[PDB]
Amino acid sequence: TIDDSFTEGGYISVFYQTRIVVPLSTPREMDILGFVSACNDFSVRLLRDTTHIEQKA
Amino acid sequence: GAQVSSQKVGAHENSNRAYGGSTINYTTINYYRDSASNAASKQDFSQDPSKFTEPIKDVLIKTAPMLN
Amino acid sequence: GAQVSSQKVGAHENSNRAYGGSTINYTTINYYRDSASNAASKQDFSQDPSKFTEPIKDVLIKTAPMLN
Amino acid sequence: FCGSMMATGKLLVSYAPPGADPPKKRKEAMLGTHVIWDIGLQSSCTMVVPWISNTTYRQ
Amino acid sequence: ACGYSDRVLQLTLGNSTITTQEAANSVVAYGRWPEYLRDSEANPVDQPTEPDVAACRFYTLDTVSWTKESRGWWWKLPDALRDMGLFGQNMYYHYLGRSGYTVHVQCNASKFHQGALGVFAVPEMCLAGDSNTTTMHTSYQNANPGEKGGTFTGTFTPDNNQTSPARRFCPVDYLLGNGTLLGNAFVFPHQIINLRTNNCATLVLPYVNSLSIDSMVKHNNWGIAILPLAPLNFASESSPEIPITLTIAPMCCEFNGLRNITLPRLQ
Amino acid sequence: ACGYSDRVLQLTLGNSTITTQEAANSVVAYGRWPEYLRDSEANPVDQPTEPDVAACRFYTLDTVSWTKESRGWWWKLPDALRDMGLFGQNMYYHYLGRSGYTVHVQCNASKFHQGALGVFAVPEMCLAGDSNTTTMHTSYQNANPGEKGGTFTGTFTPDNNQTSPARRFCPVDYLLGNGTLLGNAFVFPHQIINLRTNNCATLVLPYVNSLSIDSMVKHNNWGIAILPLAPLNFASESSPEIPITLTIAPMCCEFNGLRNITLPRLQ
Amino acid sequence: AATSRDALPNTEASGPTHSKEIPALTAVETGATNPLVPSDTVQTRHVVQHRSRSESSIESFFARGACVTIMTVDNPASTTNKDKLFAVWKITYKDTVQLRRKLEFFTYSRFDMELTFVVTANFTETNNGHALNQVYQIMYVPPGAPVPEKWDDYTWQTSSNPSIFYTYGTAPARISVPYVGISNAYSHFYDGFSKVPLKDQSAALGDSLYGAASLNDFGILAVRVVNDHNPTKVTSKIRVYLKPKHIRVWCPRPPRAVAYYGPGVDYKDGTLTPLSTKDLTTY
Amino acid sequence: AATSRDALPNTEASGPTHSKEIPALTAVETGA
Amino acid sequence: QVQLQESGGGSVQAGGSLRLSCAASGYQYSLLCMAWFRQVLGEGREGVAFITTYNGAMRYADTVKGRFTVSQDKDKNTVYLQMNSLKPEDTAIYYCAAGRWRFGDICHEGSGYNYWGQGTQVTVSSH
Ligand SMILES: CCCCCCCCCCCCCCCC(=O)O
Repeated sequence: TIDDSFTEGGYISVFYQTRIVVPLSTPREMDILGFVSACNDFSVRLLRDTTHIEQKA
Repeated sequence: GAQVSSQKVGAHENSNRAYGGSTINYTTINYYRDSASNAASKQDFSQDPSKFTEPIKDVLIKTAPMLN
Repeated sequence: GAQVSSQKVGAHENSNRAYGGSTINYTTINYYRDSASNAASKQDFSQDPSKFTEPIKDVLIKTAPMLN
Repeated sequence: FCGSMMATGKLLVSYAPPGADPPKKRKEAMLGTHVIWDIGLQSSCTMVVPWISNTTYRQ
Repeated sequence: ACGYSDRVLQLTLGNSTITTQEAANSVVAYGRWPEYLRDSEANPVDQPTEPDVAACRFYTLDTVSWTKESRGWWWKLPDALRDMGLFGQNMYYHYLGRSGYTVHVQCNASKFHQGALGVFAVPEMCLAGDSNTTTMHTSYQNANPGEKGGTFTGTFTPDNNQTSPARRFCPVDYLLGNGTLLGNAFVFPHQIINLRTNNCATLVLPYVNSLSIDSMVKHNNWGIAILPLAPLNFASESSPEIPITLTIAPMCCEFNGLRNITLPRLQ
Repeated sequence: ACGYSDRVLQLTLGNSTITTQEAANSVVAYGRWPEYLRDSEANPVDQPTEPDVAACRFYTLDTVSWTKESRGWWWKLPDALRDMGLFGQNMYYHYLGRSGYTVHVQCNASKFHQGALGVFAVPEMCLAGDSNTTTMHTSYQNANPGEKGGTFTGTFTPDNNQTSPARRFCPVDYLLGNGTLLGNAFVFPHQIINLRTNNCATLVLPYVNSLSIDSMVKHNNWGIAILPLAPLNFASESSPEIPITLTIAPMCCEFNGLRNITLPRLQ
Repeated sequence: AATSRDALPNTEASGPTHSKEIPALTAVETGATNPLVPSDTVQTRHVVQHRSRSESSIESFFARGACVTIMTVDNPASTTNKDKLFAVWKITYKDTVQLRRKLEFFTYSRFDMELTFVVTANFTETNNGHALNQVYQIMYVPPGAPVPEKWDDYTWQTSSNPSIFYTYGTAPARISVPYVGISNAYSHFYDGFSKVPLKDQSAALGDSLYGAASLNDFGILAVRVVNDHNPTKVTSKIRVYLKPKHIRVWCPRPPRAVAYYGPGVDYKDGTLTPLSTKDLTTY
Repeated sequence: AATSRDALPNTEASGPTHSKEIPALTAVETGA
Repeated sequence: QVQLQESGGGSVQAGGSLRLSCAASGYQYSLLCMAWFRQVLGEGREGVAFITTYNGAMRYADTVKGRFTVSQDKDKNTVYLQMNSLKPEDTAIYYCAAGRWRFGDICHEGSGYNYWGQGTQVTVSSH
């Protein structure tokens, strides 16, 4: 679950297959939103503490 | 009044006329009178994430167009 | 939910109406829920070194000339 | 093979279907259909060249 | 019941999937779905390699630019897909090789554009030359443009350098490039991408040739030609442009007779 | 009855066949014949490519020269076979890939030569370095010598350039290269080519690793090391020399996860 | 069925012989170890054999716990300029000879480990100063959790780090850990690299260490003296005993013959000489 | 019945496809 | 926190040879990626050479490469920097940073370095 080469994951990428076309009098720049999640076969193991929080003192 | 259950075996020794094979069981006996004192069985159930993932009134059939 | 097995007896006391003779048994009861916690039974199997000693495709018959 | 009984070896006989540079180095012949002979008590080696062709008979 | 549209289609082969919402259904050329070489019509004797997934996957050729001056475009198979991963590789490592194809020509505009593109799948698409002095002279390099493909033209221009001739094609559009009237082209399996209706075309072509299996590097089986039936106009715009992309895919492909690697002089 | 000799053997995979008259039978390492990945132990989810014949065929690595000063030779797999036609190709086009091997080490002399070569198949053959200052430092290039392979040496010579270290192996022969006594090497599947008896060795190795399938480019499964047990002498000849050739062959090989081509900095 | 505690095959009685059967002869060339029994070459009487391999079965070969490390902790006075030293040891058997050589006989293995911690302490300064019984904490930080920074930061709040609190002067501490490999077997040897140096990239980012794999990365142990600063400095050491249990192995390799040098299989100069002098003609 | 210590659903073998069924498409808008 | 106790500058002239020592205080073992630097007087704060604790592999800066050699005292937790051929331009406040590590990845500049050294300055006087 950490930055490791041996057990690296891969790359996800998005490319315009065509291009985004818009008619006249339409915003020329629109945006997308991305969502991630697990499928039914996802599972984890060996609990550890998290790096996403810290109480200084 | 014991609680003989089974253990899901991971690494199997080279044995089976004791260990390895013949389903390994463990015994537990509650020692106190208060429920609050027993050790967690860990033998818990699971459910389907549908109450979270598919909260749509009209049952979702994946194969079809989601907005019909 | 015990595990009553036998012990291979070595030095036999002068007894047999308790020790010595009548096959000596021992009892074991797993105390934890995780397999990883049990004590090794030591009641392991054995195999034939053939997977190492005789790795020859065409079965070796000792009596005969090894290269025919 | 017709040399002495005492002489020995292994010769590679190869068949490359057409359509690439005709093999000139062992390496390339190697990649195609070939049989590695071995000289011995059996004096002859046979290589079959299977019928691998586009048409159903050749000119 | 569940609103299944003949506009919403999903093609999946190997590790790729092309969905689509504005489809005009799909054509299975000649009514024969591709398939592996049968034993009744088998020919070469050695075991055939069946690359499957390692080959049966959508590869995307390079995109083109559709404008008012676009006369047309053309691509040969398996040619175009000669640099496509394993299918590209398995192609050079064999003498024989039969393969089907699923061509999915994508190209979308907006309710405010107009025009029509006819995607044709001509079996054995022999194109015409450029010189009026020497017949069938066109060189191999020119004949196989690869993934970039070549283009049709509005007028026949003779090759006049007889010292060092261009030896290429000069296909005239209305003549479907090979001296035949375009208006008849509609006899080969095809679909029309009419901007108002759909945004893709889907033709599934089963291997068609005179042999059971043949050389790929040598003889091109299919020919995908795309010509603008109705020219492209947009808004009150002088320079409209929308891109067209072909994503082809080999199917049920099998090769026979492994050898050493063929390196064709492509230039 | 029909005089079938355990000396006359014929190996055939794909489009190749290696016969032989002076064989010492054959060893099926560990007693497991290679096989395709089972569903019980399957791991990666996508359909696996099974190149079969396009890969399951005897490739011949480059020949070496056996003399009195030969200390030994070593080759890694699938490494060595990284330039071998399709198996070479299918290797770069995937993340995962399990493969078996059939190693047929040929080498013949004549009734007038003498000596013994031990062909060993060490699973996970980690070799030692050359510098005595920096551990496990050896570079990728050096670690994967490819079809040419590397060689053992009679004495350990430390890498003394700490400015620009050689970062290669310096395997000492009697120590089987990895600091262990050669005389024990006989624990790994092996055969001895004793010039008086046979002229080839045949080991069939089934994929052995910690995983169900793994990266080829990264982790080398097997290791073929050939050392001269008994030195080579001939006639009353001061300079005798006979060549040794390894012809390896992938078996029941399968790869998963097609992607883009990997180009490793080999130099 | 043939268990470890079974009697070895009883040796048969065999008499004079003059046949065409050749037991005695072989051709190690095949690679097959000639399988003869005493009775094959010399005449034997009948013998009911009682010895059994029961004490040499894979299980029994590893059945002894073994030192793997020596972790140093201490609790110096609050007045001191030096900072309260807490030890952090990466979990790897390779830190000491003994267990490593025993483990090297095998290419791969699967074994649920059991760790034991013997903690001994002592004073340092020659002061008749006292110290109250100390309490130690051994916290298992699995790969990737925040490694402790100060002997007293949050990290020790062990929200999820399985820990142990050992009071000094009591029976050594012990915890069981199941097979935790990311594989199907732990790799005692890894031929290869983690990163493939790519043709379109910098050698630097393309470079890794030979034989260094995640397969054998298992996090670190953090040890600290829970009691706060005490006027008289007291150092202590924590020895960790590992005893592989429920073990199984794969593929035999020859045992390590020359002194180990570092985490790799590598060896140093001078040490490359194992056998001694002896004469070919002297028994 | 499905306890915590149950094996996750075995992934099925599936081949080529060219249908009107659209798995791939959604509209997170629904909230599903 | 890891402490990097550095030592020990000076302004010797051209062609010179001095050295810097930097401790692990700290827990030098597999973590720290002991690196060298020197702040080119306000220009200026480049990475010299960097060693890997676990193996002892060095890499240098295209500038220092060759003259400067990074040395390692494994057992007594010190990493040295034999500053050779000290030329006038070897005037800059020297550094010693040390980060953590990737299990098997070599200690490079793009990698580290979490912690900081004292910054003991070594100057090379001119002629
Ligand atoms: C609180 C202490 C918990 C201890 C858990 C230790 C982490 C697992 C260590 C496993 C060591 C196995 C050694 C084999 C490694 C290999 O050779 O691949």
